[PDB]
Amino acid sequence: EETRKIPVPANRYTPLKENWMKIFTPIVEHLGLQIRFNLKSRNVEIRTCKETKDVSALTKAADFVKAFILGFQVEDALALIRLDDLFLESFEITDVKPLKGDHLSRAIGRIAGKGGKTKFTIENVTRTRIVLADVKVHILGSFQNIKMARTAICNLILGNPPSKVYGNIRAVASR
Amino acid sequence: LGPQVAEGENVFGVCHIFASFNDTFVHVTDLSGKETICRVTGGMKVKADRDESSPYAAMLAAQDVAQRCKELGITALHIKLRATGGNRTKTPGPGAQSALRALARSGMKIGRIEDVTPIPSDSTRRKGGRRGRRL
Amino acid sequence: VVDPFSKKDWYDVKAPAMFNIRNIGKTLVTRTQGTKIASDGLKGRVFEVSLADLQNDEVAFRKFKLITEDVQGKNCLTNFHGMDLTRDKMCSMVKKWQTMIEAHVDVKTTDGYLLRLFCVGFTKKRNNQIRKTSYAQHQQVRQIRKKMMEIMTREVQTNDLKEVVNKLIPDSIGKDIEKACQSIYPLHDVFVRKVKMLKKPKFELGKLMELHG
Amino acid sequence: PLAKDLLHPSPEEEKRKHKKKRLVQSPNSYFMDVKCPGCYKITTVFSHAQTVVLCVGCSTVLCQPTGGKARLTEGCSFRRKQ
Amino acid sequence: GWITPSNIKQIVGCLTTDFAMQNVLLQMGLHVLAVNGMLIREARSYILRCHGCFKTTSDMSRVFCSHCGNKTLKKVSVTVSDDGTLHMHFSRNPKVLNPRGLRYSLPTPKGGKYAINPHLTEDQRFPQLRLSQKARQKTNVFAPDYIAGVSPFVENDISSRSATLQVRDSTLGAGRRRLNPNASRKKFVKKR
RNA sequence: CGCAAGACGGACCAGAGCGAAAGCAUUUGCCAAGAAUGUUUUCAUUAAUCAAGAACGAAAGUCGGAGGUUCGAAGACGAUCAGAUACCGUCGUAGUUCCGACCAUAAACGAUGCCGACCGGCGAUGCGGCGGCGUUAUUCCCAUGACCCGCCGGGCAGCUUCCGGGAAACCAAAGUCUUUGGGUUCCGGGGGGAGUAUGGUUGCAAAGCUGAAACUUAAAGGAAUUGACGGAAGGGCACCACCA
Ligand SMILES: [Zn+2]
Repeated sequence: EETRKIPVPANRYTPLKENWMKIFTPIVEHLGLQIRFNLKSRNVEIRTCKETKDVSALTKAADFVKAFILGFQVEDALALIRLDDLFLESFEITDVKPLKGDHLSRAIGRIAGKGGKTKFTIENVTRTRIVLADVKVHILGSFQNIKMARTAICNLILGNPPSKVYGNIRAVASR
Repeated sequence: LGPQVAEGENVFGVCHIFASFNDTFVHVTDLSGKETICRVTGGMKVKADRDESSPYAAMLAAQDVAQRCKELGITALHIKLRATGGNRTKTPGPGAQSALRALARSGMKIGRIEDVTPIPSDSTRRKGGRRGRRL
Repeated sequence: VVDPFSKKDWYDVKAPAMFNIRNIGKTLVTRTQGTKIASDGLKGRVFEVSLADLQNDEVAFRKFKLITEDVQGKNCLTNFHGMDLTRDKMCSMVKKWQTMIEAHVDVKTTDGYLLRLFCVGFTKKRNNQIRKTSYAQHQQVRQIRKKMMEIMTREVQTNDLKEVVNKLIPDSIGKDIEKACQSIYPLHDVFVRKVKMLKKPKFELGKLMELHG
Repeated sequence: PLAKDLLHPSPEEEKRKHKKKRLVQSPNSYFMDVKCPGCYKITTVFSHAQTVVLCVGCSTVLCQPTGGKARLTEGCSFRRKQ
Repeated sequence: GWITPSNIKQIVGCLTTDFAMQNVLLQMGLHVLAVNGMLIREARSYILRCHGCFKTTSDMSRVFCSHCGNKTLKKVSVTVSDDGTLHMHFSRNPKVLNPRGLRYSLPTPKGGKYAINPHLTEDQRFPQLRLSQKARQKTNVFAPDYIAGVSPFVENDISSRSATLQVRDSTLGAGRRRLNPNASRKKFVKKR
């Protein structure tokens, strides 16, 4: 019996306690795995058992409980169990261009948009699903859907307005 | 030829999954690391430099080394997963995350997943300019 | 042309006596090709072994490092070399509304092993605390850094490695500093985060034999 | 609001305010009367004392200078001078 | 304590799963059963006592009081035996017994189609603000009738005026409600 | 696995703090400063603002030395397009580093002089002090820290509001202004010509400071409101659309 463990931050603790039927049920039933949250180490930790069928039932269960820690929605994280190749690429928002002060905080305003309208748009047109931490940008989708999710994200946070970004997605989304 | 070990007892190795933006490496070593057992580069499989950092090229490298791992008696692996780090990006890409899931199903007993990325405390000048670079 | 693994051999790594488990893996060694000795090519490797792969009742966010010093007929008689923490544990600990406190001391052992110890301890939110922040003023931090420099000065100095390593394994040192710094500012996760290895004595075979058995 | 007799404030408020900002300035410190237990000698020390008041025949510290009020030593009481 | 995938089904009388039903039974001394075929002896649940008017309700859903109407309901764990030995762990801990984040000035009372008053009472007439049903629904990604058509996620609502007025879920953003008003918010945030 | 050389001090890092402003984040020691708080210590108008004059002044730049890891203006190469010497990549000088002199500009910003008074609230936070039921430092003996409740003072910030203003955006100062006077410094006069020319002056240079006119022109500009059109994107409808 082999196992995986994975940590939690303190702002992501209360989402687990809100979602401990919905993260709970598909790991234990659809994969035959055992799941705990070690409060003395505050880690989520799953292991195999005799009812574990697939060899990679554990590996794609770890990424499901990783993406929920990374702030993704529960339902939108569930497809890591199901679909063969979904992925994630994580960012440092200053890995593209050295913003700081309020020039850092205006990168978040551009890459979110008013009411999340820019985040809601790039997810629709690039077949992905993204989550903004403070310095961190996490995207979730297929690989070519990821590779043209970074560029709409990178080009918001080096100066260009969203409209030049909205135009330049769909010229690549044609292929 | 190799580890004359009983079957309930694993013979561990160490697998180095180096991610880049142009390819991904999969690199199976000793527990010390000084000898490697087999290094199959991700751009050895696909003959298209466009596809050299593919998740698909990652699957094809990791299947061809767990073949070589199982050939030589290594039944288990500790994985030192790795980005490029330093000045450039710190988090290992999906092309590293692909090959992990690849040799998980290929019959290797996967133990500890280790994040050995070269992180600076405090580094030198970023390769991009003041203006920025596409990433 | 040459299939090289027919020209290999297979040695066993065997931990020193502070640990429950001893035989903890294999290690490939090319045979003596006339000139270069197979024991010579083994003689300096390091092993990033965790804690629960050595002592079974223990939580493995810690690591150890171990040198294959002697080759005695298919065994790597293995020394202690260093200690550090798991980077996942390290990244887990550094929260925001608290204070990181560090110190570092260069201590000798009694038997000639020059060590460099590190220390990491964080401030601790009280169990009735309402203020989001738990910061210590800079003079309080210089107090706590001094006792951190004090406690792990004496304990490597008083002892030798076989007693020092045994203090590391439950982190006997870090649990002392936790009680010893309650009066200044209560601490949260005080560890020896890392231990380096600066110099060694002249090598003694029988010291290592007694270090195994 | 808008109806406060400033001729007659409440004294707790007047005690609550900063010492310069009252209707008339009355400071906060006083004179304590240090009775050292070891000796018999009554010694009068200012409440917000600075540097150390020693005992004359005993060579004993009666107070140590902190920031605001001075801290006494062990057992040395005081009696506030009315 | 693992899960060990058998135990979800291991998580004259009656069969009630409501604790408000189960509380009244065992105080008469009435042993009943459940989907667990054995009888009941232990009743572990949570109730809400008003910290203001000292009024316990068995409801766990409401957040405002039923007698005094404040947000001074606090979580109270109970333990009920078959005889009805009510012994209740009142959490004596001043992190809950706290007046800290409790005083802050409120904006002017606003009346209109799109006013948002900051949810004082349990029933003041909010205007009808609702999500669009093409935004309110999530993915039922379990269901295998799934392949044909759109992107592997739900389409985000960028068109309707439910999205332009930034109408959010009442359950979404609840952690920001727990944050006290007078704090150090980052200088570019604006919530609802 | 070692050895070396130089820069860097992430996370902790906060609408936190400090500094006259530029600016300031590894430990330790030394050297002197500093605010605020505390005072029943002292002097008794010693002050506020300030032409002349003086110190500091981001980055870049100029001379000497030293050092040259990273990055890198210029330059040399190699590459997709009707067009490109541009959006690209490989190298890479000066520079970025230290020391000694120059140089004095920035969207040096709160695009908001300084001192003083008055004018609504509300909590949070930083520092100092004051008071207090409690819990932990193994309780306890007082200490003293660590939290917790309240108060005062000076801070960085909020949030609020038909205070009053304002062209409005908005501002608790941008308020106390035709019901116009507390004290005081710099400074603007439709838009260009033009911060140009000439003169003076500082500097090795680059440039900096001061600074026109002839001539030209009926607008230039600021807030706020509605549309139009999209080489902008989605929802609803339609056999003059589609599916079958
Ligand atoms: Zn009530």
